[PDB]
Amino acid sequence: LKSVEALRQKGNELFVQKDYKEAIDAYRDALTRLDTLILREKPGEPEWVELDRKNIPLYANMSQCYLNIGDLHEAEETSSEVLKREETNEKALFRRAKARIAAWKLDEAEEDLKLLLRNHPAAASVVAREMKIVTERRAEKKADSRV
Repeated sequence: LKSVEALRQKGNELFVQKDYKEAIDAYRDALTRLDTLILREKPGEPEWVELDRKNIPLYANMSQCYLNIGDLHEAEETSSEVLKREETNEKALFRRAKARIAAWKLDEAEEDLKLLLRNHPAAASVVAREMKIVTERRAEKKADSRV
């Protein structure tokens, strides 16, 4: 349980040095231990939840690492894990949008940014900026097919 905190902390160290591959392997290992600790608890009970909340920082940190590296599927997947637990999480929605956008999943990047803006009104300008990328990318893709 403090073996996991330690590895979170190690991942966080690697992250701030732009050494993202290893950040992931550290976070992925914190995830593995934390799982074994969850499998022991009675499922769904309050003790389960509080052990399970600890996944959130780990998947959040990791999704950015994945983003930072070009792993769009995983970036999206790990961000989705935050979103499973915190539906309107600002950072998770943003990151998933960024993943989706880069992935050409444009309807869906738009859903996220709308949801972002709906729950986080001060995300305005950041949302404006990415909706701009979406909305023109939809112009490229759909003049690329009327060629």
